[PDB]
Formats: sequence, structure tokens, C-alpha cells
Amino acid sequence: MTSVGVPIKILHEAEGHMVTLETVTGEVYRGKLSEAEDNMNCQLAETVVTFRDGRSHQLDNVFIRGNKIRFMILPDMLKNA
Amino acid sequence: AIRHAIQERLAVTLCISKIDRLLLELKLPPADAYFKLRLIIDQVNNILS
Amino acid sequence: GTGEFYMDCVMHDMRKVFSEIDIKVADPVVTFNETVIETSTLKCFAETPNKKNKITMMAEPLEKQLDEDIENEVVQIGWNRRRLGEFFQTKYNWDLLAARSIWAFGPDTTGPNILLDDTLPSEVDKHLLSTVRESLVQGFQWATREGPLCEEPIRQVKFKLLDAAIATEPLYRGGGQMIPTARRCAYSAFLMATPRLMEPYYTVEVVAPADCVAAVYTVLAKRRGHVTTDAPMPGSPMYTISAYIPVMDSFGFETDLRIHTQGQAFCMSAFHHWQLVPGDPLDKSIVIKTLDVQPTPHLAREFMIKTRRRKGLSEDVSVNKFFDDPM
Amino acid sequence: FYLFDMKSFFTAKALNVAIPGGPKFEPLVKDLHTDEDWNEFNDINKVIIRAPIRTEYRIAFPFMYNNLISSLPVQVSWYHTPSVVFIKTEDPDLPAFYYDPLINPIVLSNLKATEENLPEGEEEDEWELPEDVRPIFEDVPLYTDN
Amino acid sequence: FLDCLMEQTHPEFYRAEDADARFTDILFIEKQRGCSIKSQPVSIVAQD
RNA sequence: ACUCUGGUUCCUCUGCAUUUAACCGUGAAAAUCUUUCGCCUUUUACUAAAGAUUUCCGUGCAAAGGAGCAUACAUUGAGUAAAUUUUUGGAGUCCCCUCGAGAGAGCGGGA
Ligand SMILES: Nc1nc2c(ncn2[C@@H]2O[C@H](COP(=O)(O)OP(=O)(O)OP(=O)(O)O)[C@@H](O)[C@H]2O)c(=O)[nH]1
Repeated sequence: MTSVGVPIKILHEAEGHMVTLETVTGEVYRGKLSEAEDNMNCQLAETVVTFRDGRSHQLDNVFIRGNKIRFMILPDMLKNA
Repeated sequence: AIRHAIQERLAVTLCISKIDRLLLELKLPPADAYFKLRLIIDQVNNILS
Repeated sequence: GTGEFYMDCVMHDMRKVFSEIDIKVADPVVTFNETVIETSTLKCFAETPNKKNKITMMAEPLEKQLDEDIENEVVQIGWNRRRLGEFFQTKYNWDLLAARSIWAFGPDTTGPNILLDDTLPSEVDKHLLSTVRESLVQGFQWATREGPLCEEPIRQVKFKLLDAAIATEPLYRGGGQMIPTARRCAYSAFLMATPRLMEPYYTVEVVAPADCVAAVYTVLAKRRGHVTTDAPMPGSPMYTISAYIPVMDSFGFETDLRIHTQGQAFCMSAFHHWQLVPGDPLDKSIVIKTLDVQPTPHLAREFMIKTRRRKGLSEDVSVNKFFDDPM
Repeated sequence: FYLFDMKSFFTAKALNVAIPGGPKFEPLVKDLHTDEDWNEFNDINKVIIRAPIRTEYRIAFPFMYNNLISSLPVQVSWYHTPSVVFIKTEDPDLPAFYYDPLINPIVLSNLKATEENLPEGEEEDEWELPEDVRPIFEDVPLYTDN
Repeated sequence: FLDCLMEQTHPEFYRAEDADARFTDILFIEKQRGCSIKSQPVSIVAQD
């Protein structure tokens, strides 16, 4: 690929693993990042959604638009990458 | 190798290798070098099918 | 070992890596297999040492592909009633009333020989026959591994069983009496069926163009090999030849070919067929002397006699004792 | 070179056998003529000589054929090199890349041609390559007189 | 071909200009014969 | 923004060229010790092979210093310079209910 910035490269290395991301509406999604994009659209699988009141539900697949993601907690091994 | 890999139920992929032999040794032009590569792929698919 | 280069490398590691001692190496040799080429012209009976039981078997030569299928495990004996019956009719358009009978392969569960029960059910009940069945199968398996001409494995023989004399004895008769008796039955069945040796064969792939084709045919003709492929290898100046050659003759072949070609050719060898050694192992008119060439009929007899001598057996076959006086 | 390089002559020396047209040496172990006793292993009633296992095979393989290979410094020749098929061209006016008639034609008559999943016409034919995208060496000639 | 995967991941991996390094042909019989004679495994991290 | 240096060539010094499958040498000598064949009214000088060691004709790279020929400041090791949906050109403010002195929060409601 073209030289996209290091945070986007680390996001694609995060595809193997579990990531936890919060959306601008406040819901926290934990799941296994199956595809990511350079606009940081995220596809999660085996997802658990946690609502802002602390309720939770399972979701088989979730697509989140990249500009609606606030942050992602990435796994630690990516610090080595 | 292909046949035994199928029987194992491996997943089979092809890599055509020492392509340089076409230009340097055989000196096939560009067009005939494509046909030689095409025939190799056909041979393997003939085994697979 | 596979062929030539495997045994060189194995023996290199033996000398250099692992053993580091003064080993003597015999000249290389193939294991043979023993096969029938006819249906047994008699049904051959064997009576147990106690005379209370009688077994009768005939040997037949196996359906031509089926030993590859068994040794590959395209068919497996655990599939016995439904799936094994279906396999034999669908592939072979076959015996299927008798294919349901089969219940055993020998000399092991992947061995290239089959035992059938062909007793018509009026003669003995299936429970009594089921009691002896496990005993007879061990007898048939023993006979196919060790037994006949030169004590090489039997291959490509189908045995049929058809006898009923079984008595009130079951503990005493079942182990001791029946199982040695089933082996003599299989031998006498096998020995009536006109027996032959099989040797194993290589397939060869060779690449060099104008002069080397003629050299390939020459070197094969010296070593009983025969050719059938003549390919003008597409987009290459080489021709590709393929040939069958018998492993017992192959040992020089790679070095002979590269010398006579001057390295222009190279050949690799792979194995897949068993084929029948020319001649008759039992022909007493052939006398073998090691100082001289022993070409077409003598080949089977030499291979048997020298194999017996190597094993250390008696020089000529038991067959008068295995048929015995009654048969 | 196959039975005639370096390693074959080294092995030939250690084995104490000649190669036709190669060098010969003093025996490396002078005892071996004294050992000869014929009967017990060697007996030849037992073994099936289909062809004479004579010199060249003992030099090519060593360890499959030779006794005593632990005092003897047998060495292993390079097995094979894939034959270079360069055909010299004698007409200097030919193109540098050309289909030499000694090269067999690229055809196998029975061979089923693989399915090519090319893109289907109607939308995909409109697709166009940007006007400055160009083969990497477009105007460099495929070959020169060098 | 595996020597190329070695050369990319390693940097220190010397390949001669004359002859193949054949890193996965570790045995000395394989060095001398130069055919590969036994399998050998590699494990490497590599990018798509 | 900082110290850092002219190219090229040549000489001489210093270091390393043991993980040998293999090779400082795509070439190829001689000697010593130990051991095994053949010449000999004696010893050397020898024949032709092995193992252990040296000598000799060469060798590679790096670094350092110097000396000569034609002459130029940049530049190495250390580091700069795009308002129309997914970021870098506002879907933002205000006005009620809740907890609380206080100021924030509730997929809160609304203009
Ligand atoms: N001309 C040409 N020769 C190549 C090329 N790649 C490898 N070879 C040659 O082919 C020979 C074998 O290469 P290897 O890597 O040992 O091939 P290999 O298949 O791994 O050997 P094995 O696995 O034991 O069969 C060597 O002489 C290589 O120089 C190539 O790209 N061009």
C-alpha cells in the first residue's frame, strides 16, 4: 500500500485480535476485528455490545462507520510489531 | 506432490518458478513465454480436475 | 528403502552420524511377492489333527485393480456389511451376494488378499461357522504372510472357503486344531492354483533430446525395461521418456544412463505396479548355476531358489507333503 | 563431468578403483587382498547378480555399495544440476529473443484450457487506464545488438 | 525460494553471488549432494 | 538550525581473515616427524601413498597516517515546512425534569 500513517498500520495488525471500541453515541463494542479500513471503518465479529447504562448484548456481526468511532483499545502484542 | 496433497485434503496453490529460464535460457520471446506459463497452469488444472 | 539414493543417504548417516563402525553391505535385492495365476483346479481339503473337522478352500487370482484399492485403503474391512457390499457392486459390478460374505483381508487389514465364505447355508449354521470364523481368518492371515514357495508374502490371491465339518468340541478344537489346519488348506489351495512370483516395478521419467532417446532405449533393453511415452516436452528442447523397469534390474540404471548420455539425460524412479516374474518357480527342469546367465524361464526359478537359500530354507518346495496322500 | 569431477576421483582413490581415463594411485589400505576368503558372507549361492555392480555404481553411490566406509575417506559427488538448455544462435541477424525450431512447440493436444474469469463486458468494458499509465519500459527496445 | 524469505526477514543472511545458500538444507550430506534430503521447518513473520 | 569531509591515485604501518560441507588461491611448490612398497656391498639424493606440522609464491577487507597529481561546497554519520458525506474549516447553541450548596452526568425532553 501507499504509506498511510502508523496508527492505521497498527489498526490492520489489530485485525487478528480482540479490540474494544467506543462509538460517539457512547456504546462500547468488544469483538474480534475481522476487517478494518484506512478510513477506520471496523467490522467486528463475535461482538458484545455494552450500552452506556451497563446493559450488554451479544451481536454476531457489527459494522461501525469509521468517523463514528471514538477510540479503540488494541491488544498489547501490537506494541512489539 | 499435487496428487498426494489432494488426498491429504491439503489446500493446493501453485507457484511457477525459475521464470528466468524462459528469457535467459530458452529465449522464448514475450508472447511464447506467456503460452509456456499458460500451458503449465493448464497441466496442473488437468491433474486437479 | 525406496530406491538407490535413499539407501545411500541412509547408509551415509549410519557410517558418519550414528554407528561409526565397520559394516558389511550385501548386494541390493528386492523382496518378492507370491501370486496365483489360475483358479485352483481342485478344491483342496485339510482335516484337523483330531480328524473331527474338515476345511476346504480354493485359491483364485484377484480382480486386477483390487489389490491397489486394498493397499491404498480405498476400501477398508471395517465397512463390512452395508458399505463394503456397496463398494464392490458399484466399482466392480460384482459378486455382491458373495461380497457380503467377505469379512477378511490378509496378511493384515490392508493386505492384498481376500478370504470369502462361500459355504452354502444348508451345510452349516452361521453361529457355528461364526465361532470358527475368527480362527480361520488367523490361519489365512498367517498363510498369506509367511507361507508358500519362498516364504515371501502372498499377494493378489482371493481365497474362497467352502466346507462344513465342525463338531461338539469348541474349546479344544477352536484354537489349536483349526488355525494350523486353515493354513495348510490355504497352501494346498494356493499350490494347486499354479503359483508364480511377483517382483516390484518402477516407473521412470527421463529428459534428454536427440541422441539420448536412443541411449535410453538401449539401456532399458539391457535391464528388461520397456518404454511407453515419447513426449516432445512443450516449449523445451528436451524430449521426455517414460518407461517401466523392474526394481531388481534398476540398481545400475541411473548411473548407466548418465554415462552413456554423458550426463545429458537424468532419470528419477518411482514405484507402482507388481508384475509377474517370467517362468515357473516350480519347474524342476530348470537347474540353476550362479556362474551363468539365467534369462527368460530361469528368472522365476533362480529368484525362488536363491531366496530360499538366503532365508536358509530347504532347497525345493514342500508341495508333496502339503497335498499329502489323500488329496 | 558427472562420473569425472573431483569427488568421484577422491572416492575412486579411497575405494582403490580406477575410473576409465582417470588417475590411479597406490592402495590406501594394503590389507584388503589378504582378507579374501569367499565362503561365509560372499558365498554367491545366495545372491542374485542381475548385472555386474562393478566400478561406476560403487563410485556414484558409495555408501550403498562399499564395505569399510568409515576408515576410507569416501566423499560424495554433487548429485545433479538441472541441465541448462541454452541453444547457441549462429545467425547474428536473428532477433535476440526468437523461437528456436529446436525448441518443441508449446502445445499439448489433449489439454483442457483453463477457464479465464475475465470481467464481464457491459460495465467493465467502460473501465479505462489513466492516460499516463504506461508499460514500465515502453520505449526501451526489447533487445539490442549487444 | 525459501532463501529469499530468509534474506528478507533476516538482513544478516549472506547469500553468495555464485551459488545458493540453501539455508533449509542444513545437513552436510545435503550441502554436498545439494539436493534437499530431509524436510526442515522455518518460522518467520512476513507481511502481505 | 550542527560537527563534518575536498576528489582520485600511490606508499607504508596496524587489525581481522578457525563455525572450514566448501573457498582467504576457480591456481598449486618444497621441507620435517611418524608409517607402508621398490633401488643399494654405504649415506644422501630417491620411488608413491597416508596422517600430523612448518616454510615459501601469493590473497581479501577494514581502519589510520603520510606523500603526490588535476581543485570545489554543497553534503555524509546527526533532523523540518489539500473549506462540499469517514478526521485538517462546526449539527452547533439555548430552555425544562433528575442528583445536589457548588458543577456536571442520564441513547432524558424540546426550539
Ligand atoms: N536458472 C535458474 N536456476 C535456478 C533458479 N532458482 C534455483 N535454480 C537452480 O536449481 C538448482 C536447485 O535449486 P534448489 O533451491 O536447491 O532447488 P530444490 O528443488 O530445493 O532442490 P531439492 O528440493 O532437493 O529438489 C540450483 O542449481 C539452483 O541454482 C533460477 O531462478 N534460475
